[PDB]
Amino acid sequence: ISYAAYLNVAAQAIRSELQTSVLNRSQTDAFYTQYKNASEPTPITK
Amino acid sequence: ATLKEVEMRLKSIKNIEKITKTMKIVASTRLSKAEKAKISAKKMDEAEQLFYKNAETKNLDPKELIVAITSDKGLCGSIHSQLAKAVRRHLNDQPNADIVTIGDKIKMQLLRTHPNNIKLSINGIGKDAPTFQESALIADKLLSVMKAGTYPKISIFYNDPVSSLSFEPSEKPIFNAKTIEQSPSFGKFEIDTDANVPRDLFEYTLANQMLTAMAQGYAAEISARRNAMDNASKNAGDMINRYSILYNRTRQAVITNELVDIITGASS
Amino acid sequence: GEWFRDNGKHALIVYDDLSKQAVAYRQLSLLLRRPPGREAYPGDVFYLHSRLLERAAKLSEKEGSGSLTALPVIETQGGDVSAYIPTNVISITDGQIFLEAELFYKGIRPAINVGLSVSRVGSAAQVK
Repeated sequence: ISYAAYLNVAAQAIRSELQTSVLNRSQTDAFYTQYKNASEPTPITK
Repeated sequence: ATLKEVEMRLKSIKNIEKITKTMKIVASTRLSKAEKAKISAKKMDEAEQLFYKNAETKNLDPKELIVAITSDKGLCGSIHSQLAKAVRRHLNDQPNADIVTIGDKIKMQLLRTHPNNIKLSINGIGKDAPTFQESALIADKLLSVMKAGTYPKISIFYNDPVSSLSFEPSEKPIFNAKTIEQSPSFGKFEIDTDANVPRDLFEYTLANQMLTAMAQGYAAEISARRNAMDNASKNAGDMINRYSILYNRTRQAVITNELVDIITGASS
Repeated sequence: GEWFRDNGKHALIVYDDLSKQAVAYRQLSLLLRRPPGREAYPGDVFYLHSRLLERAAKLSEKEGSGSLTALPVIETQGGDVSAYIPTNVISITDGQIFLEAELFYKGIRPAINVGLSVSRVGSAAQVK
């Protein structure tokens, strides 16, 4: 858990009809993938 | 030469002419969000860096974390070209470093020049305008799986839109918990020595400075994609019309040659 | 090559170049004043290569299992298989090895195009 996470949660709460852009920042598609000497472990989502 | 090959070749270029022009509009109509999120980020950037200025924070006196900021989408120009060189060229001085790459089209040049340096890569991000949640999560992994807090120096590489027709590879520093409280003019600000403020300040400036870098990074890109595809639709013009003439030069020659055999075989 | 086929032996005949044979036959017909067909070629230009290639075959066991393998060679202009003569011979042979000039200079030799080349006989006459 990170401090940026302690803030992310709150930013999701303020999604509470006329919420235009606003919906583009509500979610995102992210896939991180480690790497080795290049080789790379299994790609998971955020 | 073929009756048809010059027609279906004219088709795979006639529709390529509109497609590059249809994405030029997408990039040109999306420049509005680009020129806004750019100013919003920068304004928060000033608000965020003013503390780092009045506190006179600077890197301590061989690890360093490098973050590459670009997209996975091509058709944008030399934005993935010049930025990757700026990184490589900065990497030459200090080979001792780990590189986290955001976007795959930046992972390209780095896999070639310095394949082992890449210890982490983010996939499928550069398509929309960046968001805090996106960056805050990238920093959360950067902090966890990479342990950025154990690094003496952080460097974010991004693209800065100097002009609306040209971009500019740039670099910004991120200072860790230890570098913040050990700042010369850090006592200048009253801070309770218990609520781990310096620690929370780094984990928070890690996400923001990324978004600020992304905002300008994906803004300089959209501004470069419009340019990249305005030259494309124009270049598709010297094709749709060039081969257009060649189609007719073939159509007239088809009707004549098709008619000669008839007249020749009618004389008997 | 038929003598070998007729006598339990195996002959392999290569026609090169066939495109030039038709060229010649067009000369005969046009000077004899026989009406021209497509591309000036005589009307029975398909029959010209049909009766020729069919002669190449594998006889039965009662006849001596003698065979005759034909490897016709045709020349195309501008890589246009859609031409008249090329199409004729194509519909005759039980196969086709199409050599492209682009693949030739690019390194692949022989410049066989896997996509356009096929052998209707297939594994039937291949090493197990």
